[PDB]
Amino acid sequence: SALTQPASVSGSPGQSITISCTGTSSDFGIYNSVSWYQHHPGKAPKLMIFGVSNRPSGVSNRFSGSKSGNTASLSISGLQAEDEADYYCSSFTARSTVVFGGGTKLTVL
Amino acid sequence: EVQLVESGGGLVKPGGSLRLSCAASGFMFSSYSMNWVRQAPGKGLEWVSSISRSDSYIDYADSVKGRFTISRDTAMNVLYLQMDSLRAEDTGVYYCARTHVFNMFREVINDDYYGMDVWGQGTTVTVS
Amino acid sequence: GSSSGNWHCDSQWLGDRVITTSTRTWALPTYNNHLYKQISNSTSGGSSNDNAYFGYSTPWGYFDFNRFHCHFSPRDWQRLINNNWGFRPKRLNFKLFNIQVKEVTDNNGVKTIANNSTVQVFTDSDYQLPYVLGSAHEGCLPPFPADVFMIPQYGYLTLNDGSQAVGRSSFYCLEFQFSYEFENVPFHSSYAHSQSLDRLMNPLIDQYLYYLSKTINGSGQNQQTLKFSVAGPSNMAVQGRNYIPGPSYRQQRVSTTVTQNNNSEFAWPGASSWALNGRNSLMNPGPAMASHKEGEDRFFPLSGSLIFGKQGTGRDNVDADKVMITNEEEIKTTNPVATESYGQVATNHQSAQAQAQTGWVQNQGILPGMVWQDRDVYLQGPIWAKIPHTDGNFHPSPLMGGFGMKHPPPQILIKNTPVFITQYSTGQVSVEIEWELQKENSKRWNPEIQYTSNYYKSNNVEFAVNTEGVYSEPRPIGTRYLTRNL
Amino acid sequence: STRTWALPTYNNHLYKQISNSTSGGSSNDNAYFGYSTPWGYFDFNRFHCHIQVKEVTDNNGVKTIANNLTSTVQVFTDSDYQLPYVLGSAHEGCLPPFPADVFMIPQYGYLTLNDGSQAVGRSSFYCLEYFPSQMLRTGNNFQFSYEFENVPFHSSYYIPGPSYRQQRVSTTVTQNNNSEFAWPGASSWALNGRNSLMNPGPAMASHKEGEDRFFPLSGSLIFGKQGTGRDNVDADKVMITNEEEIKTTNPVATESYGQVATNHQSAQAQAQTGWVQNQGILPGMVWQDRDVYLQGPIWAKIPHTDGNFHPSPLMGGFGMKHPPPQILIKNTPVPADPPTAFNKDKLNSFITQYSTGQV
Amino acid sequence: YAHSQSLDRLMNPLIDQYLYYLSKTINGSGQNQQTLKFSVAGPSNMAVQGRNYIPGPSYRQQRVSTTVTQNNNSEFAWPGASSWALNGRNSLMNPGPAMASHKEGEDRFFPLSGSNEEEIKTTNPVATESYGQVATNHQSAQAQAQTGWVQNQGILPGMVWQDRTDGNFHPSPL
Repeated sequence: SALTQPASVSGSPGQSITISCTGTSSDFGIYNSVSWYQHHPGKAPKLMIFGVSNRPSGVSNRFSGSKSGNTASLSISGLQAEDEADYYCSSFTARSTVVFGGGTKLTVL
Repeated sequence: EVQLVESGGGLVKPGGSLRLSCAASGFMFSSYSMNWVRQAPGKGLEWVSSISRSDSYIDYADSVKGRFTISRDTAMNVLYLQMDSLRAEDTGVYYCARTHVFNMFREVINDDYYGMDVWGQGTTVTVS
Repeated sequence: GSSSGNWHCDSQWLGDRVITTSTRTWALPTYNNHLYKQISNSTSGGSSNDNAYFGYSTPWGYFDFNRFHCHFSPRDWQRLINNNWGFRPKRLNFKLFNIQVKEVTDNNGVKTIANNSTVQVFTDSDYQLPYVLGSAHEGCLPPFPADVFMIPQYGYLTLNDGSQAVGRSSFYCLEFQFSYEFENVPFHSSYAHSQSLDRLMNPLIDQYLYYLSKTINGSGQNQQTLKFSVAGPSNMAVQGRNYIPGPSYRQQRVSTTVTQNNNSEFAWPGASSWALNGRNSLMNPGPAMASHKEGEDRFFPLSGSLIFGKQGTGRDNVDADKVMITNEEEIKTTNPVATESYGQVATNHQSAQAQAQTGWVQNQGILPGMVWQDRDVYLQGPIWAKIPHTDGNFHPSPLMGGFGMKHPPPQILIKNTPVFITQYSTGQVSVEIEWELQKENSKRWNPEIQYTSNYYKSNNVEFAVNTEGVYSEPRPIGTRYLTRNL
Repeated sequence: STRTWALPTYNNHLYKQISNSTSGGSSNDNAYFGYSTPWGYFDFNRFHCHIQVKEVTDNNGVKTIANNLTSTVQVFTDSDYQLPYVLGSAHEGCLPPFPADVFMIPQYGYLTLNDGSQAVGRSSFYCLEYFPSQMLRTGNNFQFSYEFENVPFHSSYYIPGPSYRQQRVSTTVTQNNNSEFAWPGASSWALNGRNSLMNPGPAMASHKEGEDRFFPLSGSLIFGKQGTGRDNVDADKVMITNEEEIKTTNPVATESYGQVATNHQSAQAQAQTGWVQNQGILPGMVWQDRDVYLQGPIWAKIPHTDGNFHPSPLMGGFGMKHPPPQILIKNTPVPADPPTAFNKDKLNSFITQYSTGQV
Repeated sequence: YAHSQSLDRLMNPLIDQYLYYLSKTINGSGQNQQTLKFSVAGPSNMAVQGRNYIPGPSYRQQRVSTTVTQNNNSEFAWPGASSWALNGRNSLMNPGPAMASHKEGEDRFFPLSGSNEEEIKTTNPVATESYGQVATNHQSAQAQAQTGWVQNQGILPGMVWQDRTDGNFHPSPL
């Protein structure tokens, strides 16, 4: 809740995909935190993006992100069958809680 | 190789109480924040509670506040979530994550939040 | 009854040079009860022809300081790798003193230790003995000065046929301070190139060279054409480059998340090897090559990386978290990845009836214009190894790291003079090495990466003793932090 | 040699980050991260190659050029080789071949480490302003000398040298296959997961004796004719050099190095052989390096590493560990009128200005 | 002279190395048994020990047995031989890089064009044998780990070997 993110997105292999979640008031992306997670069903969720667009050591270059105004978006390029998972965005909040979006299941065709 | 393994998930009637433990291995367990998140059946991830590096600051999601108690023994690295007065909404899969900070030596008091770094596969807690 | 030496351990930092003294206490048993004994695989059962060996075991022990951490405390190492672009030994001073010879008697059923003799010690500076200091064996001086250590046995392998010997095998019967001068060797590089080999171009300006952009106009029949374009910032893969990455011999890719690995025993069958005289020998560590592509850091080459054990690690079939797997991430810029192919080559001649076919290059030798970085050295890893004496060699620097030398520090052999009588000895050993440094003159604006001990809260202090008095080194430490242009 | 040069003002006196994301992102092989500087550089690196200040004002609708006497021009050499060295990539912007030509001085920018368009922590940012430089007004001059380190004579005149096979393209289009094999077919060396074309590659003969219509796909220096377009020019618009001079001691770039037996013959098996597509150095190989041309680059810098083999560059010329230094130059910014009240922000309004002179 | 040691046996037989290798990739027969287990490279298993130097380059030859019945009944004298082609003219590879003629124990096999050299077998690969193996593909749950043969290998850093214009490498003639 508190972060509106589309129910599901889909794309053919090779095509770029933009998943985008929006938020309300000020606390959306307070400090630098808008963070994107990759959750495969039944396995540990992974932190795809930490910060507005910085991405950690483990993550592949294909994943990227940006935040324009009130909207942050995860951009997946060079799509593959291994990129099929659930994708969540999160932002630290002013009371020192984290808030996850509903999440988008990306089904590659 | 950093691993966090959740344990203690099970089946407990509503109103009962369950204790969940997270066994940390491979890293210094007392240098990191640690916190629990929850995925209800057929829903996205949700956050439960947190505990700081020196245990000074304990936080709670609005919904579970007062019904849960998070604490870490620290003699042997482990994490504990005491679930009391369970409801039907507390069904889910509980994960144990650690907020990741590259440098533990702060240079400034307000540090931009970087998000969770290591996660467990999670255990299933079921109420009937 | 009067001391023969003092206790010197400390490190002087004088300008561009470092003088690191280290002193330890040693204990020398009596090996082989004063005998020389043939050994071979057949005594051990000799099941495999790859492991078949022949050689002798001698009573002598040898002092081996060949690992870095013997000479550097973790602070001196941090101080070394952060502030310097290179180092290399200059002089070697060695002293042996405070000899103590004990005799053990069994009176009734209890043992008594009382004073007694002489101690035989000499160095081989003519290199007439087999040189065992280069194999990264154990028995070296303890990393931590308060540890008392045991001296390793000395034995040497010679030419074999299976277990049996041959007429060309040799038998060597090996029957206090000195100084040494290291021969001139290149400064070990301890920096990470900021730039990759392929990006050395100027991003703002085109090349004047042309490449072939289009071989056909469009879909259809008889559409052949030749079109050319200018190689420039828009397409950088096609530019002409003066230099190309170093050689590669591919390694199998193992993943540290075990469920991604194939469910079969491919540990020995899968692995890269070099056959010699009919004995398949694993390729370890192999040429210097990066460990993984960016983001693939979970993968590691099967045989292609130095693996060090954590303090207390068992000897056989230890898990993955009991071992510390180093990785050559720093040298990825100029070297191919160990788990990936070196490129592609054309396998045939195209024509009207045949498509242009290419194929992978699994191994690639030296070609003119290649550049590469050598393998890193660690706090734990070796310092030197003796270059084999041969008619030829290429880039003799050893594959496990360190400084390859044609005249390394000599072997130092020691044993207790026979009298038999149960006997052993102990004493003090001080070894001094002078190092030379190369300062970083870089004008880089933004801050370097440095090796830092994370401010942490934990039960124990890294690189220090625990409650039972066991010194421990938490992680392998690389030498490459500062940067330099390619 | 002497030329007359013109120096503009780059980036409005700014250092600017440049990644492919500004250029659209391209694909992984083409990804680059780097910075672009206001400084320009002199490049005489090509064979055939061998102070005044103006301001611009728009008054009414017309522009008027007028001498600015008090302006200064900053120029230094990097003789410590502490900057990235781009003079070895054979870029345009050299002194012109014909002495009556006046040329524009190129912009200096440098690429650093990058994953995709993003920068890792090992990335460097060099501020050229942090180098001491000599500031020249219209009457001052600048000069220095250089001494080439000892390098082998370029040659104009056991087993054959190494080979890395190249694909064979024919200038008669009917002979060539009716498919797009320009990128898939080409030989390449991959580094850190970025496939990069092999160009020109090792020095190898261009074609077998007697066939002059076949050229290796990425194995030769192809020069454009005077006034050749930038994209998708035809075949006769480019000058393709051929290496056939070295066919004596070097393998053919379109041919295999030879054969190697692939199995053990016996009464149960016929002797088999196979083709050697690429061959590294062996003991006893002798080879010629690539020729230099009137248009070709004179030198290139040996990347500083722990190892190299036969460092002489693959595009020809003299590989050197200390090549001639880079000479960087810029117009010292003279701001427009500042406000009458202090504003901590840096001044973003500068007088339009450029400078010219001789080399 | 001729070496009294071999390139792979330079180790001390009596001591363990502090380096580890990957001994066991599965617990046992079954399904989903993947695991990683490491061992100490030591006197027991010498083949897997880490080594600072590796044998010289090799360009393979055909193996002709001096007992004529062993040889295949066909004309492999010219087609079989390994050669280097220059300017479109195939030239036989003779004598070739310095390499041992045969493994220890086989005196009836000689490399076709490679002529015995057995003295240099310590640091030099055998002329009629592959230089080694190399992994062809990645492994995953779907694909097995594969290894291809190496028929020729040029110079690499760290190679040592015994012997028998613009540039040359180790000019000592063949």
